[PDB]
Amino acid sequence: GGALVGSSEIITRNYGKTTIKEVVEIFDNDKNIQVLAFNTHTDNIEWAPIKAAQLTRPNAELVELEIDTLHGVKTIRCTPDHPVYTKNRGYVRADELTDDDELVVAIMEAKTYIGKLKSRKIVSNEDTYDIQTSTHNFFANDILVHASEI
Ligand code: NA
Ligand code: NA
Ligand code: NA
Ligand code: NA
Ligand code: NA
Ligand code: NA
Repeated sequence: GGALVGSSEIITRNYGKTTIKEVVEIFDNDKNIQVLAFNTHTDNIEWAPIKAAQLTRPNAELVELEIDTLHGVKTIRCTPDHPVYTKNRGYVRADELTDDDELVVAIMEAKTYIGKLKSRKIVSNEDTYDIQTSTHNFFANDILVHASEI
């Protein structure tokens, strides 16, 4: 389903912060990569093994989200259908988030804090990437997003 531009930052356990484009290249040979993610049951950050990583959607349509966070404005470019986790109503398509939704932001490898939508706009198409993880989610540019497998 949803996918991310290649410059979106992933927090890996063994390669440090890494763009998702570079993760896809590394995962072609190294199948042991874990990424910072989130257990929605216990509400705890967890490391999640990657099970797949690819350029899924070439020249895909995109929005750019600006998210107000504890540390200032974070931006993410993702397909309009990419789901973003909210604490108030579960996963929400990027193009359906509102300023009432409560996003989950990793402010360090072991703490989270609420994020709030600042703005959303269409941007020009790009090749997009995604990964599959054991938690069906991961942090992208410190924002908790969904990782589909179908
Ligand atoms: Na995806
Ligand atoms: Na890296
Ligand atoms: Na290998
Ligand atoms: Na909730
Ligand atoms: Na919902
Ligand atoms: Na707008």
